[PDB]
Amino acid sequence: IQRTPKIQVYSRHPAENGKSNFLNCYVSGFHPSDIEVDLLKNGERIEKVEHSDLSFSKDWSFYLLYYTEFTPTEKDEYACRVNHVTLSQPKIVKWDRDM
Amino acid sequence: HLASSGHSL
Amino acid sequence: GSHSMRYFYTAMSRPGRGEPRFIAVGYVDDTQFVRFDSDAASPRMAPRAPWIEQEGPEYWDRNTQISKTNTQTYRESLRNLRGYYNQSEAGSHIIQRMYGCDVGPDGRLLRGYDQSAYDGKDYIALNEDLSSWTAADTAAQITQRKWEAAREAEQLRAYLEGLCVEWLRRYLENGKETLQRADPPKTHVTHHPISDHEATLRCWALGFYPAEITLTWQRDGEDQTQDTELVETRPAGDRTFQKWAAVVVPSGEEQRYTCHVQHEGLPKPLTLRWEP
Ligand code: NA
Repeated sequence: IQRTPKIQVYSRHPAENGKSNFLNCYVSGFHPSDIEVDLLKNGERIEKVEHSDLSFSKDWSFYLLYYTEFTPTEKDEYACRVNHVTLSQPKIVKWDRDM
Repeated sequence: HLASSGHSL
Repeated sequence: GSHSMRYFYTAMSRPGRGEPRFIAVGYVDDTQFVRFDSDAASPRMAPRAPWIEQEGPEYWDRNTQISKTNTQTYRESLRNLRGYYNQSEAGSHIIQRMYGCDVGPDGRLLRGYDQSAYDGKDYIALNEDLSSWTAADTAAQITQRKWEAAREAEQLRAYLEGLCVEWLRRYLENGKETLQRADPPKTHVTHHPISDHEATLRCWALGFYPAEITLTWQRDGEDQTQDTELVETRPAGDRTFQKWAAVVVPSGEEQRYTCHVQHEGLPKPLTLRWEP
């Protein structure tokens, strides 16, 4: 009846400290479509994050890409925080560099 | 191009 | 090769929070090219790919008109299905629809599609003959009778065999430099020790388009389907996609494992191994 989001956190290009890149949080497989997604830099919500237009897969579950430009360093931690009706508490998924 | 608006369900 | 055009409609009620929202997006293959959102300050069909921008104002006005009409019709449809299932006025519900056409390399219609869902469950679908319906339950049988009286299947067959194929061919030509360009994956294999006994071999595919790809691990030439972890293919944000496949191997046995990559952009399929 409801389906909980899968979450991947990753960069557009291979991550190089000091080089500009895009940080992605891809949420998929969820239903219904309302969902809260923030990108975090050392725990703080990043502003001006954009996202794709709502679409869905052959099995009717929804997917969305949230993204922003960023420049990775070795100190800065990045993560994605997702809330959905299927989740008791928001789920935080860390960016594991080159997972 | 979209299909024309169809009948309500 | 072959190509598809698909439109995806999502209509969502939200009692106490205004009237139901209606969103529509259009794709050619894995490229989104239009959007509509009834929550926008001024809702309009809007471009989302450069090759659609050349369409004239009559195109944009007509697609906007259809979508504004659909916003109202889906609000009626949500009210109707709430009744068909004896549901309270307090819950939020969703109708989804996906429709479109597939064409072969010669541009000829391979098949048409039109399927609708209610709260994520199959509700009614146009059969492959483009002439009859499959209704999931006795509620959907009501919709089927309405649609038979309105000759809906006949109108969709006309669209699917005519306009859908003709516009898809036009889009493929106008966007040929991207829509008809397959970008092969960049590939590599990584090695992640788990313990003294085992390590993870991960076969990566990056930067490819379209999203269709086959990534497989073999051990001594035998597929390791049950033992391979395949991540869901994911968008990079620049039109391309990413994917990886992972297998846990005994330490010292890494050379028995090969990763095999098939993709339309590749001159020939790839066989890769870990290169320490
Ligand atoms: Na929640």
